[PDB]
Amino acid sequence: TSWRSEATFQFTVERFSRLSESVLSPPCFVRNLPWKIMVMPRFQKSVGFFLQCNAESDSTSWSCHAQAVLKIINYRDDEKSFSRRISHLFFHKENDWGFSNFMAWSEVTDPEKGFIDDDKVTFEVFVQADAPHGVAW
Amino acid sequence: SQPSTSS
Repeated sequence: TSWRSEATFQFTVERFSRLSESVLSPPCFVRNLPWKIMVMPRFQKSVGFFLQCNAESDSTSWSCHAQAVLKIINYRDDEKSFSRRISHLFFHKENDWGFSNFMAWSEVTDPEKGFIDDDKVTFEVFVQADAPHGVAW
Repeated sequence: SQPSTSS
């Protein structure tokens, strides 16, 4: 159920080469909170990749610590998928965490690397969050 | 690189 302590979800960004604004994925619930993948271009140059948590809530008392693995799927060989691990205490003043320079933009969009196809790039996140605080008293 | 928030 949504109370699950961990989960893995993906988000495929279309017309990736033309990305200009930051894109948001639908929500994935774990620990009963909405988690999303956030992608945006940073300086062409590099791919910004972040994990967002409970950002829609107007609450300022909640907090949830989690560890996750942020990965950019390589459709030609998952062994060549690039991923980085994170650990962070999520709360309103820091509802997202990740890397603004997660990968080189020219590399991810390289048709010969196997990360991009039909101008689509799939993002995956494996999050393992602890019980939250300041939410379900 | 080093991790942070999108902000």
